Amino acid sequence: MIINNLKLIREKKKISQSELAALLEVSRQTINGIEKNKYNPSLQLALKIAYYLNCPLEDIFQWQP
Amino acid sequence: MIINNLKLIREKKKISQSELAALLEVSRQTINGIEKNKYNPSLQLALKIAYYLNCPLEDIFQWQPE
Repeated sequence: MIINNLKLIREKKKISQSELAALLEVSRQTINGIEKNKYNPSLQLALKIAYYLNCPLEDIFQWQP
Repeated sequence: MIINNLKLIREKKKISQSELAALLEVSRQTINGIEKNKYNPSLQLALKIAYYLNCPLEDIFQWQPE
């Protein structure tokens, strides 16, 4: 695998990691860990990220065989 | 809460559960459990499903905003 564009997209929108974390009701450390590709979110958290960034999920998380 | 449309999309495309399981390298039980709402797939499995069903992931898995 998964290519991960979360930091680029979040930054393009001038949304800080703290606001996004607050919207999602997760720790800022968890958003940072996802952005740094340390671990994957659940599907529901991924969908909530896409919802709050106003983009298709696949713009953020890309799987390729 | 996620609502999914996997059964209807799969069936419209004339794909059986075993067929989809084979493509995705998961069990039929897994596919069936998603369709029966026993649980949500992982992010990776959801991305694979979207990749091969050739439609945006949110056509298949819809978070109900809350």
